[PDB]
Amino acid sequence: EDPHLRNRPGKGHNYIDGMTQEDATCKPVTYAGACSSFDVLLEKGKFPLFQSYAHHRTLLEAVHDTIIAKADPPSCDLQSAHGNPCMKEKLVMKTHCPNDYQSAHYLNNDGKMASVKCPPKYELTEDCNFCRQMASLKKGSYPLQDLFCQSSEDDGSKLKTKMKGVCEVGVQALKKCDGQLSTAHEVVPFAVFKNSKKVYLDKLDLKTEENLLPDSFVCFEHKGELKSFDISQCPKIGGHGSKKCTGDAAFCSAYECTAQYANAYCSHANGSGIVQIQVSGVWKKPLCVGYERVVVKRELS
Amino acid sequence: EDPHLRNRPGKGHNYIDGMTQEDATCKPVTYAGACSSFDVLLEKGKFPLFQSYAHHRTLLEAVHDTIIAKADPPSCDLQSAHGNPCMKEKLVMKTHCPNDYQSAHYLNNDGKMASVKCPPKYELTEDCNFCRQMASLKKGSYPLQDLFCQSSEDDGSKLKTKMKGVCEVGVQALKKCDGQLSTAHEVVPFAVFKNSKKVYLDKLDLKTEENLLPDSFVCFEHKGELKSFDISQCPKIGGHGSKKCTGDAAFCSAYECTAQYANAYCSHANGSGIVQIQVSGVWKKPLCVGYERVVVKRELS
Amino acid sequence: DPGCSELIQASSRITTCSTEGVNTKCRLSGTALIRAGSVGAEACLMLKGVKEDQTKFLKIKTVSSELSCREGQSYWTGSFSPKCLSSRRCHLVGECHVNRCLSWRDNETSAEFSFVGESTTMRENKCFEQCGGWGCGCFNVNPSCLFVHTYLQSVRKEALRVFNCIDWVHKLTLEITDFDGSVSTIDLGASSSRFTNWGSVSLSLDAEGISGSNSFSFIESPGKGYAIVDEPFSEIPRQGFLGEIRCNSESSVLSAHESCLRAPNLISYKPMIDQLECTTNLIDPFVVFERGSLPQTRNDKTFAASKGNRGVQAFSKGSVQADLTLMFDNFEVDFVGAAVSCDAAFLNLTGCYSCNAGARVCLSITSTGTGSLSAHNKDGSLHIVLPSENGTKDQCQILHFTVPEVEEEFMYSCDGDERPLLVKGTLIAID
Repeated sequence: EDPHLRNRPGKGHNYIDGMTQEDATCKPVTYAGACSSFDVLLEKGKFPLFQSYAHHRTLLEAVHDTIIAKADPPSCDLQSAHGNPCMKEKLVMKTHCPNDYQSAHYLNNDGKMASVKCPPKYELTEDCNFCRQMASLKKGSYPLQDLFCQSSEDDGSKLKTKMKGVCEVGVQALKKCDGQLSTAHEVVPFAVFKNSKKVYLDKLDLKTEENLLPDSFVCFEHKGELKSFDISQCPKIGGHGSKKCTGDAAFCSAYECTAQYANAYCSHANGSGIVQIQVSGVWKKPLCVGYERVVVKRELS
Repeated sequence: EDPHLRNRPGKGHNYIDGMTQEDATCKPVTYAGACSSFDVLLEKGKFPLFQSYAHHRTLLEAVHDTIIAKADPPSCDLQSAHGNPCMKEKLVMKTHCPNDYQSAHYLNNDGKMASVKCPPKYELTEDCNFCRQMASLKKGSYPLQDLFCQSSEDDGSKLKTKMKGVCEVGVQALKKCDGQLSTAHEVVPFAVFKNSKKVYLDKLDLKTEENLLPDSFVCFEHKGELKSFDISQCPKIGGHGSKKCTGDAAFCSAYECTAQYANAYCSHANGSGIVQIQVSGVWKKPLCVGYERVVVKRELS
Repeated sequence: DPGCSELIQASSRITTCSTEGVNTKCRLSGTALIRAGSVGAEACLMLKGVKEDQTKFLKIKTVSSELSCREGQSYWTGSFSPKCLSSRRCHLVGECHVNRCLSWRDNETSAEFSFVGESTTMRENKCFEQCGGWGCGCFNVNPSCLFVHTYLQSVRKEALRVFNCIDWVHKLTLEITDFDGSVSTIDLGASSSRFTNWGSVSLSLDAEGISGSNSFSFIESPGKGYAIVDEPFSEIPRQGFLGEIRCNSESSVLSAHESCLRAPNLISYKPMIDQLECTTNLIDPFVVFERGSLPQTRNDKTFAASKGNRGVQAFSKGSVQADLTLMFDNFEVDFVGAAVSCDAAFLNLTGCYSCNAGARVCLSITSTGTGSLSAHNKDGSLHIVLPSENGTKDQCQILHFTVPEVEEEFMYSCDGDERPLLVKGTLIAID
């Protein structure tokens, strides 16, 4: 079912600094909104991870939540001069950027929001590396990775990519291989915690923990229809809060219903729970976990 | 709806006190008129018990016929947070009803007649528990309970709810549960007596006595106004009676059929007759037996 | 208790050494076979690079010998309580007929009992007949109909999973310790293989097993001990036997879901005009759970539960003879130089020789920093791996010898510099 394919908890901002052209509409991102930087993630047949975690936040919202740093510059220019830092990681990837797009955002090695752009009128190629002159022109960006973030506070700066067989993946130089080097493009996951680097993984094992959480509720705004409304404003049992909101029975059993004083109809849903990760044998809360499409360099015996 | 089932014996009044804005089409209840306090009772797939038993009375009709007393207050003014008596009796009930409503009546704990009230211009939510602000509203009162009323004076005040391992169900406060209870929404029938309480029954046995008794048939004034007409005043086979009456083979098998000389019309359809029920191991004649979906708290751990 | 029994060396054909940042590291990518120890013994693996002071131990601690069971067919069962409802209707009234109630379908809900709604519960729809006339509440001379709607629900707040075992797998509960210090607890049975952070491990030889388990069924209880039944597995539910109502999950039994099975013509009925008494003779497995509660002495073994993981096992008083297969998939092994130095002293020595118990060594490690003491003899056949920290602590492991007069000199080194050390102590003959 998933009746909350476009609901975004918290803020909801999805725009890269420096390349802002559709922010006048996607702030916030509602059901009737139009943003090319987020509709690509909802496409059926591209990123199944976000399809499964449809009720979960992403990376840009984590950048706008003041819980992770951003890259400088956040919008790299492809037509400036020699010395572009957003090339050693983009050229090693293997993606397929469709037409009618001139921007692409991803996650760098430092765990910051690093993106590229192209001034009009120049669109990307079939892989999004170079650029050429070409129907329409979307005023957003194209997602290159398939990752997701949340409100994690676990530290992970004392970790490092511990992979076997692979000699050098992405832009991190693990160990030096002197034997036969195999060049192939595979899918290698990564894990970025609070103030850490891009720590790659081998076997990602997620875990869902949903046991009465405040983020597992959606308040439908009263409209005569359907309209999004912020759920992070309902008080507790006899407590205090910002605005007023009520629901049926499951939503009113944990919060306070003000009858006619409320202008929102809450319900009961899931998907925005606490997501765990398997690393170092201890379950932790990841902050920037997903998958990569870079080249894999393995050492053969 | 079915216009043939709109005949209501007795006075046939369906209106709540305080908000008498809907009484032009529901006082009395005839074949014509547009009132939401009775058209919702004839919907297919909603209240089948009223369709099976349509020759008896309802709740308000029993109140206006000196059968069920009125509560205090009769109309719960839903204009404040808690405080009013019509609060905990409604939060524990789970009834589905469409929008565009205003008033609603149900059965309380003391077996009286309790209801709510929404001053203009307010409406109800998708469940009827709370209210909100906002097409045209229905001035009628949506019945929350699916029970039938009958004329009887059977004694029974020392009988309460006696289920099997149930903590708190509906508006009854049985025994406490120190452990973890099983909170679920189930449909458990109820039964009210003369000056008693809401008695729930798990193992119900319905009795239908339809024979030569005067209360086993139904009749109304009609040619060969629409009120009730007793059958004992009809003529006998080969004798003389006060008022004539006609009918089909069931009515003509015991009495006579005068057709042009009949001042009423009797029939034998599914919906009338003396009905009993099992309680305390014996047979007693109830006054209002229906089906409701409340919160059933069963034992677990 | 620590103590590496078997000692092997890494071959040069599967070891790749290099140097990154003035640090001689090795890469293991092969297969090393070693014999598994008994109860308490271990199987350490030391890494050797281009020098002699660089040594990375790979301790694998063996807990005890276990005999796990391979679960095949399984089903949930438990006690229930029938709750039937009756509603008699007159003849030619709605659906009251003399020929319809007799041939009524069980998978069809009439309009009389359709007042509740949707409910996923093992329910049935019967069809009984009664008498007519005004003596019981009827108008027509033809007989009336008595529709019965009975649904089954759980009366007890617990369920039991009855399963069986097709073969007893000798599971070896191991405890593999990584090179950096990460301790992992895994298990290997017969020829099963697990996955770790450094590769994979499996077995090679397993000469221990109990035959004859298809004629025995086990019962799982939510943390209240298991049970054993002396009868073959029940695959066809019928009346008069333990196992007539089954399902597929615990929630399907505790909440009574319609995804289970039951014996037909089991719920008895007592039609009495308008009365109904739903009484069933359900076989309660609690009596069998009480009369056959584990432990139960059978033949010459001991059947009980299991620790850590939920499952059934079997205790055996035999020898432990098995091997170990260590697989490597290009794992990086580094060595920074251990830590600081430290002084060692001998305490006592007791135990046995040429037996599965071993000899317990007593050592007193006195250092100032957190590290690990790595000792060795003269011929390279014995090693001592004990933790070290700031202070005077008493440590030791399990050693094996073939002579009651142990007179072997050891060479312990806290960070690279070796020191002479002589141990002694008598032993007793045991196997």
